[PDB]
Amino acid sequence: MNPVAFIREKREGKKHRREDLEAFLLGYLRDEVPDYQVSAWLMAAFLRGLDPEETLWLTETMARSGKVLDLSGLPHPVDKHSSGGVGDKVSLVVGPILAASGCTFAKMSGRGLAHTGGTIDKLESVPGWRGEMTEAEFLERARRVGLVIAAQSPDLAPLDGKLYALRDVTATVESVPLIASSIMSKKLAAGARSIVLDVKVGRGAFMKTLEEARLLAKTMVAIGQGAGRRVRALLTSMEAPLGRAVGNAIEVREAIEALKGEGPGDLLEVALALAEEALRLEGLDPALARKALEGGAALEKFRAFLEAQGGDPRAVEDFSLLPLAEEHPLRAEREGVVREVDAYKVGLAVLALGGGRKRKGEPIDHGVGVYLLKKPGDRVERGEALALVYHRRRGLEEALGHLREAYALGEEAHPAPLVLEAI
Amino acid sequence: MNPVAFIREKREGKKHRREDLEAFLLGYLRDEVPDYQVSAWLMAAFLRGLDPEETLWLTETMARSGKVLDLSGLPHPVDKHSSGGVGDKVSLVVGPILAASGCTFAKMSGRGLAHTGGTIDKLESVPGWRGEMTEAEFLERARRVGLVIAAQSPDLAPLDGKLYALRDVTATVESVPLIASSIMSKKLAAGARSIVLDVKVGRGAFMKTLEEARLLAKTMVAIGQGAGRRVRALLTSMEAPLGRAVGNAIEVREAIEALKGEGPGDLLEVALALAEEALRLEGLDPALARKALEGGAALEKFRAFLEAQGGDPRAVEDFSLLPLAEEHPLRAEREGVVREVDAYKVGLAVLALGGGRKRKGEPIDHGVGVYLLKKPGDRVERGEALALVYHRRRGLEEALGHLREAYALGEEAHPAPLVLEAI
Ligand SMILES: [Cl-]
Ligand SMILES: [Cl-]
Repeated sequence: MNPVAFIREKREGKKHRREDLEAFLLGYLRDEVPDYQVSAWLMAAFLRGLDPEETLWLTETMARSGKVLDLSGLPHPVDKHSSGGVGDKVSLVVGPILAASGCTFAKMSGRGLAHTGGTIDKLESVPGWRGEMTEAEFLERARRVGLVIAAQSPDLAPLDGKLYALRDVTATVESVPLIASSIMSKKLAAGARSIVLDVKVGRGAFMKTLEEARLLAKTMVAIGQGAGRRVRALLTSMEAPLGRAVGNAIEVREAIEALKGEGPGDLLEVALALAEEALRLEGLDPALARKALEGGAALEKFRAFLEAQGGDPRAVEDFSLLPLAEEHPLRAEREGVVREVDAYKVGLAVLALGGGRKRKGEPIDHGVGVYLLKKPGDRVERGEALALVYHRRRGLEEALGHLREAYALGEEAHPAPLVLEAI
Repeated sequence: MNPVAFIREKREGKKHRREDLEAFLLGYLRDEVPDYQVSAWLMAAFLRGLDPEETLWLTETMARSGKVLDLSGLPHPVDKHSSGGVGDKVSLVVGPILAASGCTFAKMSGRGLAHTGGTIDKLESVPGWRGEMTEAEFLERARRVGLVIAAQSPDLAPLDGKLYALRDVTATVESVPLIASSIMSKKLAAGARSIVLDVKVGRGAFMKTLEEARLLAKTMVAIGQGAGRRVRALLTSMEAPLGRAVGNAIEVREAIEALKGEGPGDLLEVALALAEEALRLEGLDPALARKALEGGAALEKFRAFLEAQGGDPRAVEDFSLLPLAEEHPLRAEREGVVREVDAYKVGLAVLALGGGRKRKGEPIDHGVGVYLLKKPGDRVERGEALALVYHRRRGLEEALGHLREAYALGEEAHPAPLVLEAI
């Protein structure tokens, strides 16, 4: 089928033939089809929609466009992915918990950009740690350690990376079928059997309304099922970042404290909820999660994982190896109760401090960040420290501006449930 | 606003602010906005729509993107535009009639492609006649002769040409607002005060194609009203080509005969209908049209116009200057009454003979063509000549095939009026 004919077919709201859909998209992959014809098709797909079958075919075509992992020889291979949000540290706790529960948590993580963080960036805060490894080393550590986090995530479903870049500059990102297929294409390529998705719910950017989140969750589950995978989505709120640390080295510190049984309650609650869903998908006793965490087995897995990838295992016991910058107190200029801490704005603050990157490929300062002392529900008096800002005397004024804007105080606080529902 | 936000705005079905629409498009004309962003917007506009003001602003933006002809000092500047159909010779008669009725008929015409013909191609059959001329020559001839037909140049409404080329490869052509704004942008740039539209229905089921033609006419009239121009549309039928000649030299011969008062009745009726509408729009007496024709003033005007643009005016009296190729009669292999002569198939016949071009820019043969002896309503006896074919021993077999298919005979016929309605 001719490209113009393919675009027209969708423009008229017709359903594509999988044969034509694959030909069109792969033509784009090989640069045989111009970006302007693909963007026209994306807009038509966005507006006229893609049905469950079309959505599945799109997912599979993208999943097979690059590197594909086969974890069939490994025990209970699971994965976790976040939909929305600004890239939190929950995986640094969920991974260890699942690996210590008899599962194989071998995945590829990405890097942050602007206001969003990335697990790979956080882990590079650990001296010696490396996300680069060969296919053989990845499978070897998956088998021996049970927990592996590799970089080069983009090598998975390159067609998705290409299509996403186009969607991002043509206003065709926010479409449920396109979001669902994008996320699932990378999960199908990564090879895990059971996948748990954390979908952030709320009113604002990087958040989906309840209606949208439920539709997205239902769609990703259907795609997974259609491909023989087991999928479960957990919808959670985001009235503030999970935990108190936002940044890189500071977040690794917090994840370690959590694994030691000294972490923030909200982070622990969500991490266990996600781990428990993964276990249920694999037919494992969900009770194993809390057991692995409170017993220290999870911390043990995290330590072995760091060591296996070059990281200095000493960092687990001595935070001197995960240094932070200069500390500056952010003081409240009002009386009241914290009702919200805009995660987006906290991310903008971290970015201003140099803890984020403005351009892909640029390095970042792993020692800067924010530590939230007051979270929703907390009462704060004027002059009291809301947060601690770790800076390198760079963009501190802008950072403080964003952090102040992030905080929303009032007379009363009715913090919403952290975990809304599972789908 | 940024390009992505502009696209998103239309994607959401919102109405653009004039300044933003101008900025986005002018940015595209200057290659500051990528084609893939413009095609994404084109698809959004196609599916979500453009309201009357947006359609007007789009038209105005494209109209002033290049040169804008000033005819304000010339008496009653008018023009006729043909939408749909296969590019007939009505202008060869309407122009001379109006120029001889006190109006100025100064316009830009185009060339044919495939099964369609073009006025510039037809007139070039007159030895010496050319449509290329400077703006100064255009205005001088418009003032002195009153009738001037120039070859279209990228100088006028260049944004339209750029947008059309993109729409043609992104399945975004078939949208009334986009088609109407395209046609009207060129008319606004050309400067006529009153514009008569000859609208023929597209290909397909009559109820749908008529619906579209009616919407297109209404839309172009609305743009005209909003732009301060007088517009009137006449929707014409096409049960057969207008007149008997189809080609180039052969069509000029017929136009001349029509101007001498010996042409086919149908051609004359439609030409006078269009000329009369233009006269009415200009507040002039419609009766002047028939007077210019029957008195011979239109013929003298056509002759002066041919001479003014380099042609040998003697062509009007000596057709040896408009030579035809080898004649071959197409005889009926059946009897009955002609019900239709598919103009598209007749066009394919002329194309096969070399009277049309397969690709933009290729030369054509001015001497080949078809002369229809039987029209809708005419009785045909077996062996009787349906039409005469002028060929240069190339594509004759194929041409005769298209022509036989073009002819639809039956037991009876009831030809519809030549002009279906006015808008
Ligand atoms: Cl978007
Ligand atoms: Cl189209």
